[PDB]
Amino acid sequence: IQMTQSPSSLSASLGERVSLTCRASQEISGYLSWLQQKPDGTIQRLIYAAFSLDSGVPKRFSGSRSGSDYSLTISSLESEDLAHYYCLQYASYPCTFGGGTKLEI
Amino acid sequence: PHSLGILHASYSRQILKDVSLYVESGQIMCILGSSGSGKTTLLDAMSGRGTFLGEVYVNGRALRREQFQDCFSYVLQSDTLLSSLTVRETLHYTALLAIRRGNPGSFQKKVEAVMAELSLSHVADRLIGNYSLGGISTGERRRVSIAAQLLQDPKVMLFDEPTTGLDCMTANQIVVLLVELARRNRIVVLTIHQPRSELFQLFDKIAILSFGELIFCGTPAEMLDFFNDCGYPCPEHSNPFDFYMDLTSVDTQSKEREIETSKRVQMIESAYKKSAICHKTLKNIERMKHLKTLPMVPFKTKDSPGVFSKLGVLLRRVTRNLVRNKLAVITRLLQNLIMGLFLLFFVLRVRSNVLKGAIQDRVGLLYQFVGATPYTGMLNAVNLFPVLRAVSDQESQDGLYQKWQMMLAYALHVLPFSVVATMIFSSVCYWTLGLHPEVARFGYFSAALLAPHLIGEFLTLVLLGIVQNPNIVNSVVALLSIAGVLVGSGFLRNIQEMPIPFKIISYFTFQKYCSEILVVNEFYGLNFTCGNPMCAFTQGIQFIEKTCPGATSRFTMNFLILYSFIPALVILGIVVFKIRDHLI
Amino acid sequence: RLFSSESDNSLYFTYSGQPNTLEVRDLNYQVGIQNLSFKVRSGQMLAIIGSSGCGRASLLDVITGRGKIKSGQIWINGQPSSPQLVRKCVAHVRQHNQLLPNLTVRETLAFIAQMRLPRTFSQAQRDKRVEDVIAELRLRQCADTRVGNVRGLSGGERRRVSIGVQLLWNPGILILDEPTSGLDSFTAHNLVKTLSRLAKGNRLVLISLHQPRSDIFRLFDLVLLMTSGTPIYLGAAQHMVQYFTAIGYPCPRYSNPADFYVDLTMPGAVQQFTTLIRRQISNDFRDLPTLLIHGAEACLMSMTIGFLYFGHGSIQLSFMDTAALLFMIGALIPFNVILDVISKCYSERAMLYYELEDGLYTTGPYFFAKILGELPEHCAYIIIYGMPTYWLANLRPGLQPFLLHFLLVWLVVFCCRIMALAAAALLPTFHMASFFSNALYNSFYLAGGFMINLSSLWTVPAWISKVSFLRWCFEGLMKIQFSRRGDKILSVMELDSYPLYAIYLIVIGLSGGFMVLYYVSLRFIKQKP
Amino acid sequence: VKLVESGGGLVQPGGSLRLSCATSGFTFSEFFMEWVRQPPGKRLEWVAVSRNEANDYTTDYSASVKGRFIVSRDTSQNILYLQMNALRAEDTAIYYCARDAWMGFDYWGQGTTV
Ligand SMILES: CC(C)[C@@H](C)/C=C/[C@@H](C)[C@H]1CC[C@H]2C3=CC=C4C[C@@H](O)CC[C@]4(C)[C@H]3CC[C@]12C
Repeated sequence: IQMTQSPSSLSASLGERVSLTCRASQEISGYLSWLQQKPDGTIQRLIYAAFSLDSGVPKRFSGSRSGSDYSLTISSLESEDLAHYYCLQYASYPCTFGGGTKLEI
Repeated sequence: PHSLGILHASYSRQILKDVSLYVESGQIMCILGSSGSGKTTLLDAMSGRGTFLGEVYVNGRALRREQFQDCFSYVLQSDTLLSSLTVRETLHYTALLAIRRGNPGSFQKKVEAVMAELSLSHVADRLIGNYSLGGISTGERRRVSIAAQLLQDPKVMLFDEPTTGLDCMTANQIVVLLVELARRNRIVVLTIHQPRSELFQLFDKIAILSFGELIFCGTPAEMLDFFNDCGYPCPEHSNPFDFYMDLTSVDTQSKEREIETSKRVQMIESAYKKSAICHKTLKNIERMKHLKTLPMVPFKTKDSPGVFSKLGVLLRRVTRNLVRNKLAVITRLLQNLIMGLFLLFFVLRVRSNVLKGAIQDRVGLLYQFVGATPYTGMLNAVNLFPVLRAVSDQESQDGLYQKWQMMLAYALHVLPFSVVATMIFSSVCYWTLGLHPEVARFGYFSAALLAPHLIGEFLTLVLLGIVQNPNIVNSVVALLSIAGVLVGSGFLRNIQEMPIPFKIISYFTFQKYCSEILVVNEFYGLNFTCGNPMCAFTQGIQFIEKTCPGATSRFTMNFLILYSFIPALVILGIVVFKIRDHLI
Repeated sequence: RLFSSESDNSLYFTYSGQPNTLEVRDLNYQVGIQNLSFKVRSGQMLAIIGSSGCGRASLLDVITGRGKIKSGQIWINGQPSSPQLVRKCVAHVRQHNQLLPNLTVRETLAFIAQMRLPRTFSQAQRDKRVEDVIAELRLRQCADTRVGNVRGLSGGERRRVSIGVQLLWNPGILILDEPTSGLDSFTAHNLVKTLSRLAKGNRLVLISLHQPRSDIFRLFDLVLLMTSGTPIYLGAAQHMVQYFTAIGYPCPRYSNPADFYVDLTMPGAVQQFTTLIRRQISNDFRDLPTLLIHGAEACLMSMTIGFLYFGHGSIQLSFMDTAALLFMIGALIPFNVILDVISKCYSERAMLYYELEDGLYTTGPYFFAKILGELPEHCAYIIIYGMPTYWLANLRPGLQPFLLHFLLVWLVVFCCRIMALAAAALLPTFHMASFFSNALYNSFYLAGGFMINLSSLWTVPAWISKVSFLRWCFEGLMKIQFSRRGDKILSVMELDSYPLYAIYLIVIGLSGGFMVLYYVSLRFIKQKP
Repeated sequence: VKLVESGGGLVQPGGSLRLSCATSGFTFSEFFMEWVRQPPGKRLEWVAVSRNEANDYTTDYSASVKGRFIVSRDTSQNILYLQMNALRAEDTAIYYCARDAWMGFDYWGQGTTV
């Protein structure tokens, strides 16, 4: 399963909202994960099951599904959101990751 | 020696793609394939059953697409046979429908020969019935079908999965029987689903189809050698049929697996096209085409007898099949009697001496009769016809007879039983109910209830000729009878006051004329009493004029309308069965 | 090499607990199986090949206790076999899937887990169990698609869904009857690999297979060869041929060993009711063709009756015409009602029987669940049939008479539906139930107050009319239409011996009697398909 | 839950290197453990997985490293070990140590460059 992440790079500022899209080549039935890799190197799973949020994650991150696309929506962006974002499928073996999105400010 | 050769056969969205085979007399060729291989399509194309390409040379001569039925036999896996018949009688009927020579001695000779050839002499006088109730076994039914097909003395026989539905022992016995039949100077081409390992060395040629592409066709030893040189040697204890079926099948459980399996199948097909076996097959085809020495194309035994002869043969066959089933005869002769007894249990007599329940009970009885006689006819039809329809559909593609002939024979053989059943029901219930005791009125009542029985039976026959599922036909005929007895009869709506569309619809329903006849026959020559709200009809003529004013002068007209509705339904059934045989 | 091997060999849902054992000792079965004796343990997969199964039942049905008398002994987890111990420790996957087509995999698994897992389990625990069952059987790419037999899923996917339904409660012993029946060779190979992976945990898997096509045989861990009821070989498959070569029966080259050696010869009643009614509603409200067919039937009959007895225009409806219209309104719906109800009941017989045998519900909540699931569509049918009939015929104007007519028609059709349910639950065959329902309908129709006057009945037809809902419907409609207008036309006939509320109470009592009959039929009669 | 990678260093092709992952905060025997690397110009690539105790601690690797990488665990100290041999052909990455592949990659570490 190929995960196409759009866009590869995105630039915004504080107060704005962002929406990153991931398209799967096959049906994953919502078994999608959104991961955040901070610039230092630490990776933290922001969203699991494409709709649920992990413990300790701000409630501004949300997950939506439009047809065959899964969207991570970050409302009320902050300076701490400058990091890489990756979509990941785990419904079929092997686990493949997305292209990635560098959210710049 | 006879020879069959199929060159560059195609069919279309595309089911066949350049299939070329070559069989000779004395050899048995088997064809394997997956769900979407199209071996059944190849068999139907060889037997001559939308655009078809390629050529089919039988003994050198190129057969047109209209000469396939008179050259090839086709045995189906359905095995539709009549239960209430013997093997000898079934084969005799088949020979009579196929051959027409003279004295029955020749037909008896042919039947005895085809029974001794297929080991059917011990069950020659045994009833077919069902294999789970005391009848012949499934292998015996398959042997009876093969004997009925061989009665035409063929040389090329195709089998569409003759082992599907049988146990391992019966399947092996059927395969051995087909091998022995092929060994007697005959070409046999059969299809199989999953053959056992012991049959691998039994067939002379093994063809493989994959999505309409011929992946391989040749000798089992040549098969093993070709698959070994291609890089896939069959492992020990692997049932080469199963291994070579998994090797040349397109696994569709993912999109990568599908591409890989398609590439492997295409590689094997290209290797086979580059192999010497396909070249040898094409060379043998061209050689036996340009040899100018093989005998002529072996066709069927005889022509077909006249329409009347086949009609009488089918009539006798259906009559013998019916009169030997006691349950069917009992149902046909007692359905109307059971209905009349159920009504009598509730009425027990008509009190035509007092208006408290006289007209009410009489109208109820007439309505129930008119609504129940077509119901009984539909029950009889839907319960007894489907097996005859299946047998007719199976035996019409063989060139024996037409389906409309079978339908006409069914009508002719259900006529007398329906007449007898209506007569019995009437003679039992009419006098017990006390409905205007007279003999002429008795006969009029009998005829006026016999007509709707045949009408409903023939309507159900038509609907079964168009529609396959008998339950939908049952429900549709029941609803139609209800609507016709509701709108047609003037018992509940006072026809001279109903809307124009319903008034026009009532003129096309037999229930209207039937109820008019029944009212004229029942309410004419008697008087009522109550010793104003309902006693203004103390004479039956007043109720007649209220329900149907001028029905007294339309007795013969309504009778003629019903007895013309009957043959119109018969002819509609003929046309419907023509459309059926052209649409299947 | 020819089959797919790019898969995941991970076990996501294993069995936690003591290892389960199954020891049979000198099993004798007649009316067949003679001196059968094997002993399997958790972690092993046993495939029974050969002519296994005497008649209607099979060998694993003999092991569980279905089926025809035993003369040996069967042990489950070191204890003798019992009808309770089997359903407590053994799960059964028959060869015929009984799954609702309009539900998805996730919804079906959630319903089965809510009806199977104990009441002390949290909702997160049930969701985690469903997710583990989905991940273990590799159904994560199909959890959001329906199980329709309809597009639905594939055959192997449906078999995996059935295995997950039978695996949600984490059984220690699993048995399957012909799992690869009707599946493609590659799909059958993948299903056998999945079953071997399930056996690789702490589970004891038994499989009943007739003919392995020389690829399924290579995946067998332990095999049991049966010929005409007696065992010949018991052990590993890869050594079977060897076991026959050392005794004087060598397997020929290019011959499947199996073929050759066979030819040689908590949670609670209220929760159960809620889950059942929710599942039934979710399955029925998504069947658009059936709902459209029922609505078309209702609208067609209502329009036919209304335009046949059209009361507007030049001439008004006569008294006899109005009586005939009321009687037809009362007695025309039972045909289609019986047809639809009997068809829906016999289309759901196998699933209900198997869920009652497995112990999902205690046949008490299922009754109320089915009734309250039939109620909404029944009310819609009653609306569509009755309301565009009262106005088309130009009946008695007003709000109270129309509402009373509607309520009486609703109650009578509900009674007919309950009678159909009882007739379906009392008889095993669709044709016998249809014939009995048609006989009862014809009896109640002849017992109506329109054709035999209710006075030309000596003893028995009078009582039949007294217990006929059609006669009471006709009498109630006559009283609503003619009383207080008026009553003397009611008094010349016999439609004036019971008040309206008494007729309603009698209809309710008939409905209750039919409900009791349906309940005792569901309780004391086996719903065998 | 805490994942701490270590053992990253400078080893050109031809040698070998063993990376370590110090897990803490959960039962190490009842959870999977994955190594997933990230090259500079490659988004992400799952490398290896080592299953829990219920799976008898079997391992699996991707086709890119199958035959050269060996993942194992120290059930006494709860430490993941990844021995890479004949490495640095194109395996220069920031290898990460995560917990659950099938339940979504959660509780990542910090990564070590090699
Ligand atoms: C195994 C199959 C063959 C069984 C379950 C079939 C039963 C159903 C599908 C069949 C049997 C009776 C048929 C049936 C009866 C009555 C009518 C009323 C008619 O005005 C429209 C067709 C309609 C609505 C059809 C629909 C299809 C039915 C309901």
